[PDB]
Amino acid sequence: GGRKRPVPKGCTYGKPKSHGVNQLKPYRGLQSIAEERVGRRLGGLRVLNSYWIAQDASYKYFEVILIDTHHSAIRRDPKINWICKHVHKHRELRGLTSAGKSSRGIGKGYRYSQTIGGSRRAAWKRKNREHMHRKR
Amino acid sequence: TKGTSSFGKRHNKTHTLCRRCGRSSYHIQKSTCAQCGYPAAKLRSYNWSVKAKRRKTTGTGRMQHLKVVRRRFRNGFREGTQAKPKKAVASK
Amino acid sequence: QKQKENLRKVFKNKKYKPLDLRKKKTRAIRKALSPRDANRKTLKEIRKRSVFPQRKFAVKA
Amino acid sequence: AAHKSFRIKQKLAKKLKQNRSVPQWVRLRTGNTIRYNAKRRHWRRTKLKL
Amino acid sequence: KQNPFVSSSRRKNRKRHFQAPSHIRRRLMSAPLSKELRQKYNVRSMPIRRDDEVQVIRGHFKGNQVGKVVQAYRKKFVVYVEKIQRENANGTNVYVGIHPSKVLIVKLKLDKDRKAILERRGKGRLAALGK
Amino acid sequence: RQAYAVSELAGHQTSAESWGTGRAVARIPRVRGGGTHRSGQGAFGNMCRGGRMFAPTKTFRRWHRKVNVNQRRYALVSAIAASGVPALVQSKGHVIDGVSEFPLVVSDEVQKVQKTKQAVIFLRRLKIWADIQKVYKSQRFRAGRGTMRDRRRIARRGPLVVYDKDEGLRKAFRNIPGIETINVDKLNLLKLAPGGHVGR
Amino acid sequence: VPTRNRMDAYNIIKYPLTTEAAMKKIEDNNTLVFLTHLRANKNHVRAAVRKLYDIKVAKVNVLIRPDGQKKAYVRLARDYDALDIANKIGII
RNA sequence: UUAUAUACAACCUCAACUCAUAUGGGACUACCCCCUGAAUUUAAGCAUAUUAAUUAGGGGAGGAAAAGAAACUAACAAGGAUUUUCUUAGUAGCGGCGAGCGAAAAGAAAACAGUUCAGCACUAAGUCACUUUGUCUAUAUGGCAAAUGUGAGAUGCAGUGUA
RNA sequence: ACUCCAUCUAAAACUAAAUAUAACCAUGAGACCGAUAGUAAACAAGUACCGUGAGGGAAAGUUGAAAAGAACUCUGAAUAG
RNA sequence: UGGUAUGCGUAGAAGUGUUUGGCGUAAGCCUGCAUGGAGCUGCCAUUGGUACAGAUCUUGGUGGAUAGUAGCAAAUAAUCGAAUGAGAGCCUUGGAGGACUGAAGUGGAGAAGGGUUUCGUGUGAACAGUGGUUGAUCACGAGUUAGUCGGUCCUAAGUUCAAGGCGAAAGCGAAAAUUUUCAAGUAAAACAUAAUUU
RNA sequence: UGCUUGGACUACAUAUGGUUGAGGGUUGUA
RNA sequence: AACUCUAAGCGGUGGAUCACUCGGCUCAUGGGUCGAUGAAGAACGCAGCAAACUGUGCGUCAUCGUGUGAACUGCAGGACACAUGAACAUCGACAUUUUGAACGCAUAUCGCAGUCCAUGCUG
Repeated sequence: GGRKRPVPKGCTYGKPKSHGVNQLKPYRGLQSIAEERVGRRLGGLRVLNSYWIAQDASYKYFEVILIDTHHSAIRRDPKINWICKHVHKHRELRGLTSAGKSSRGIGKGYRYSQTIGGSRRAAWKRKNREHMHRKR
Repeated sequence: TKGTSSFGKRHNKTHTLCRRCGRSSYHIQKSTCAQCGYPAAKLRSYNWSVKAKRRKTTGTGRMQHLKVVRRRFRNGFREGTQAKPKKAVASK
Repeated sequence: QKQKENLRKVFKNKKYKPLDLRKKKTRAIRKALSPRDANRKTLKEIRKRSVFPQRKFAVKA
Repeated sequence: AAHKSFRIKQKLAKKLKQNRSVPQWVRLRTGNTIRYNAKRRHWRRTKLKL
Repeated sequence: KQNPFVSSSRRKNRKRHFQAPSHIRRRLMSAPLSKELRQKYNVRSMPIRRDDEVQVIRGHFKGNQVGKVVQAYRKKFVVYVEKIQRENANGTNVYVGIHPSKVLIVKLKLDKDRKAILERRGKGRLAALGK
Repeated sequence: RQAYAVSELAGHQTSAESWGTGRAVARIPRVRGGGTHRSGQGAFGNMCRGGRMFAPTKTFRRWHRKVNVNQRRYALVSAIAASGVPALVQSKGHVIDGVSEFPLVVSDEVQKVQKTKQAVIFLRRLKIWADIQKVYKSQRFRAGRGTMRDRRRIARRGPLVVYDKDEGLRKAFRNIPGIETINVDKLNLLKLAPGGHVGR
Repeated sequence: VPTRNRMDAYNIIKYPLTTEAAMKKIEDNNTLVFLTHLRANKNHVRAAVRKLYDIKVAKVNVLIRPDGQKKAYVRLARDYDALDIANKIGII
């Protein structure tokens, strides 16, 4: 659930807009949170996806899809060869996993015009650039 | 009377020689380095401490292995031996 | 060097040679998919390419 | 201290070597900037301290 | 310098000649061949090799002191030659630093190495005359 | 014009915060800690040793004017027109006291000239001699500082030879000092009016 | 490999001290005093002395110099007189 | 087999290996992907706002990163992944509608490139990792061949084929 | 809400180029600065030095063409003259 | 900085000292003379990190105070005097002699600390707010040997952290401490091998 | 064997293969 | 007289000014090359004479191979091995300490084990 701000119980040093503790919520889904934790222990297997089985009160049940890139079955067999590429190292933290892609919010079009043009950081940078052409 | 006298009772080394960096900054009581986070995986290289990274960086040391990697790249990491096109007989 | 070559000729013909005979290249390069296992194409992609390989033609006047 | 841990003794021992006045024939080199040994740590002038 | 690899920049060029690794230092420390030797071999210049006879075309000597190179002291960018010494106040005769770019090589040592380099110089001599 | 800027981090390295008065030493920011004799010592001011200048040079400084299409062309045509008119040419220098004609037109056989020696033979007879001699003699070591910048100095822009077709004109011409060759297509304003002074 | 044994009888004994005070201990006390490797566990010193110079070693006492080196004071069996052996090693 | 009555062969699930074989961690950190997250300041004060989805913090990659063949853009005589630049635009619009903030489509260009599972009746698991030995030959975690030897796999994999 | 139309096909996966680059390596320029300047550092510079520590962190370039760096004599313990 | 005076220049540039001569209301300019040693300037356009007395300005240097005024004064404090040297109240030192701390020491040891400071030899400038041949200085050498003393080992207060977890991660201003038998184990064998033990 | 020296090994998380195992999970032979 | 004031010449003091600069700065261009096959960084010991910088690891200021072809240089041991090679580059073969992710466990201890192989002594 709610990712209650790690506040000292001292009141959060500033403006009243920042004073919420317990109603402050992950910009990352619980699907992704499940994946990132597994991925640090299992750094040798590369995570494609996560799907849900069941949920009661305190916990949500996921099965996480793990691939062996160092097993020559998975080097072997052409469709999944590209996952062995070093570009896919911990997808989970970069949200190239389905869980992470949704939290970063990359949909074509308009409902996401800001942020689809740039991934979520990138869009900001383009906009706030004075593109100074030489021959002004 | 703790004025210069406060200096006068200073005999107990709070920091000893860093196993990681020798910078003599490891807290006996906390068993932890200021700067170099003493055997807790991470060296604490802060981006607020631009200067700290500057001290800790490549180039402050001899960079022994990694320098050789650079030249071998240009060679396209070949195991073999070039040898000698012409004679060249060693006899006395 | 005579030990080194003695070891090389024994480990020659033998798979999984000792770590120091293994081409110390770079860590990334070693694990980066052998050339055989990059060229691997699905049976269907072989059909697609087999009939239709991009042929060296021309345009125009 | 007074009976120094072995790690300490090695660091101090190296420091004793540094405290030597530069061989005077090295001063005569072509583009020799070295007039003196100038990092001479004299124990009551420059500690090692902290 | 028309090709993109190429320093005209004053600071960079000064890096190169002053900080020169000894093999580049030989090139720098070449001396032109005597008018005699130019007829025989058709070679402009050769990089000073120890037994080479030398006449100093400049300072104080400006013609003659027909002597053999003791050593090419490449780090000082200086060549010292036997018989050419400056009187010190302490009576000590110390060799005059003579740059090889002041010098004629009068006599060339022949090795298989030395001949091969004269021969390279012989073969390129034909080419840009052709051009 | 190639962008120069002062380092943006220069004079901001120093952690210095300014000692409030009562400290008997002036308002300016002063380098903290101890015993280095940089401390504490004069930091951050444009009026300080090691401190950053007011206005620090920034790479955003405007190089180029886009000049109106018709306007540069107007200047170019005016330059070509000045290239005749003998009084203008004398005015810029160019020792042309005994020259065959203005506007000086010479046979197309001039273009074919493979060799520098052959080129000079032509040019002199054609009556360049004094003006080419105006060049080489004048080469002189730069007075500035400009010498370090590879701006070794100025030597005399003698003659602009113009060709329709490069049959080996350019390479022959390139060598000879202050003598520049152009194509009729390109006709540079810089070459026709150097220093905005009409009369090449 | 296998990696060759990095403490040969050679490496163990680097030098004889030959200092003014050390020479006296050859004369009087029948000890040959050696500069040794900081890796040499005393029992290394005995073995190496026995093997190189034929001498039966009685006991070895080991000091670290403030010059980051070892001194090994090697007591010889009464069958072997020091001073002959020092000059067999060629050093007065 | 199952009441404490043994023995064997399976499945599931979880342990034990200095087991055979591999992999992750840490750094660098200009650029970049995320998480996380201020205030000074501005408003001549000040709280929403602004500063700002910014600094600081921390994880993760590559030569670029990420993104990527549209649950798009449109309303047309439609166009047709993504990225960036030119534009729209200091505008639609937001905003104690105060201070201040603000993009995309069409249009123009740079460069261009497309696709595949899984789910249908392959219907004689057609598939795969390993272990040994034949051969080959890198200095192979390699390929060829044999044991049709273990093991994975019908709690599902080949394969047509991806709207 | 009702009644339609147009338009795709989500909640899966792979994918160059154009696009970024204050670091790193290999390079080229400057109407850049010229030793209180310029990077902190042109130099045994992240050094010397301070601080318990995090950190703070300098000052300081130049004989001459060649050392030819003043032999020798004299005064002075000598440095020096 | 573009152009130019076919500018000046090691036969002396620039720089700079200057009761040289002169010009301009001035900003400022030129020249002479001396010094100098390697490069430089006028004019027309072109760009600025463009002109200083100050900012309790910055940084470096230097005065008057003041070749000496504060002072170098607490623990009386020497002193005869032999030796040596360039010089000697101390510091070099004997002999001698006045005293001091007055064994709860200004002594004789060690820890905490120091880091070559210990010690011999050489011994000059700098240092010993004085001298100083001498020193904890400066230069050159040597020296710290252990089965039995400490470290080691052991635990304490307390800590480092593998957990089920939680966290944005790192890590947990955390003692979490859950984790098939996470447990200690036999000079032991028959049927869960057979005793105990988290 | 005792005494002594040298080299090579002995972290953790985890996948696969290996074999030992295990549970009144559950099936079957008796 | 002396001193003081004022000016000038000369000598100090001091390092401004000028001219130089193997450096700095900024823009552009090509490339992608750390790590459990044990990194970056740290410590430690190393030159004939070194104490640092720089270089290197116990084979320690460096070794193979390769290129070039006679230095290094302050003084020298050396210089020889210049024709099989100096010395520098190349550096593709090796070495690459004690550490550090740091890996038996620890670290105001270079502290203390276990295991295999192996050596000497005693038997």
